[PDB]
Amino acid sequence: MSRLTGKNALVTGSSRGIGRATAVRLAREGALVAVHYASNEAAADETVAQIEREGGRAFPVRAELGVAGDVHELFLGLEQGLKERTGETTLDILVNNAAVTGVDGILPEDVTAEQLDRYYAVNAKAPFLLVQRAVRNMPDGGRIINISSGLTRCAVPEQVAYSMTKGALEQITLHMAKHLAPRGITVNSVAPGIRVGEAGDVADVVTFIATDESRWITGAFIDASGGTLLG
Amino acid sequence: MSRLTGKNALVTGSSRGIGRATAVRLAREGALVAVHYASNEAAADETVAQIEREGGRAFPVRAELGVAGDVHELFLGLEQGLKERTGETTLDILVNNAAVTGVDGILPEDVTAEQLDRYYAVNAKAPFLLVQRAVRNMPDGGRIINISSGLTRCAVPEQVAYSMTKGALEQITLHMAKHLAPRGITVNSVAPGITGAVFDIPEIVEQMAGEAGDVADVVTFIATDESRWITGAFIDASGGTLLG
Repeated sequence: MSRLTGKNALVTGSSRGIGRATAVRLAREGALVAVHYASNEAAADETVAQIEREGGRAFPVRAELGVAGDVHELFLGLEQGLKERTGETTLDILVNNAAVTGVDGILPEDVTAEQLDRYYAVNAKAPFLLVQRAVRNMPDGGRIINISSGLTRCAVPEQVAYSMTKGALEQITLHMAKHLAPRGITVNSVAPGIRVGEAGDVADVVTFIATDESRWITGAFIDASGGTLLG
Repeated sequence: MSRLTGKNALVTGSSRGIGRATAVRLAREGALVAVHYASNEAAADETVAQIEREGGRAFPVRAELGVAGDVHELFLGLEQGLKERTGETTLDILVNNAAVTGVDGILPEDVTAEQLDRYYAVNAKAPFLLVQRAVRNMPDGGRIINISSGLTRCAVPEQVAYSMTKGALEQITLHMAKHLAPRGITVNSVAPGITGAVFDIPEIVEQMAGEAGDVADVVTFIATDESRWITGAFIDASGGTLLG
């Protein structure tokens, strides 16, 4: 119940869905959580208010992703918030959760170069550059958790553009796990699915991976699909 | 933490190594643990004595695995012990950890029918039949955890006979996950790591008789409620050794 006391976590895209449920659960474990958002401040403030009502600690951090200066702006807000609350800029846990999505999907014949650019800029390139920046603040024993998708393993034509970016995200997991092993920083992919579930079901898996007891899991693909990947 | 208060667990082959470490960690979470052994009673009793010193509850259960009658003998001892302590025969958690291992490499040209039979009898057939019997006692929220091996993903010719049985074990995970999902029972593989000659962690444990506690901490997580959205999965607990 209090496995992350004194750790600092950044959850990208934590104003809603899996990001919100993950911020909530890390904060219940004692983590100070930076609740990153692009522009919905009301939803970010809802996440922070939920955390504070449950007795935890969190603050909102604003940064549009996939645009010039995004990593710099996010880390300026993050470092200022961490320094005010902890006296340090230490980042123990990074969750790459933020993503451009299209729930109604795009037929492959209608995908534009500009859509391919936007999906890539947020869902693959930003996470790579956030990892690169994060490890400058991350001590030995740190955690990087990449939220992927069961779509990397289950063909859905109308989600080809999103799935491409998650294929690229998973390569960050494989290659950076090997790179960061000597520092004892783990890198893992958690794959949600595409019985009624909630965002909390996946967030409980992310929370476990953020703890000390996951130390022997790195470079892994963690199927949190509720068995939807089974066939 | 007390995530497993009032739960009953069986860990096969818990007299040493990953099995002992898993029995210890389930008991620390509040589970009543059946500490199964084939013949090393002294080591099984030391698993149980460690659990009791740490304030938890456990009892030894004897059954040679991979012979006719093995499941029936194990379940007679399990149900008697559970009923004595709790009034019930409910089994919440099964860890299929017991295995015959390639402690020595066997060159593929030297593998015998008898070796193939012994590896399969213990490492694939017994777990299948233990799962079949266990689910008769297992409620909604149950957990079945198959201890596999990174050798199912890393070519080591001298371990081909052992690795075949782990390949079959992983198919129990896939097909039984889908079968038992309507009862809210999850089935998962946890794969310990490997280290001229390449061995897995269970093999290194046997040679010295990838630390057993690090793998057992993963198994313990899978045994808890917070793993409910993971089923049919391969959980890499190789300490990064599957990265190469």
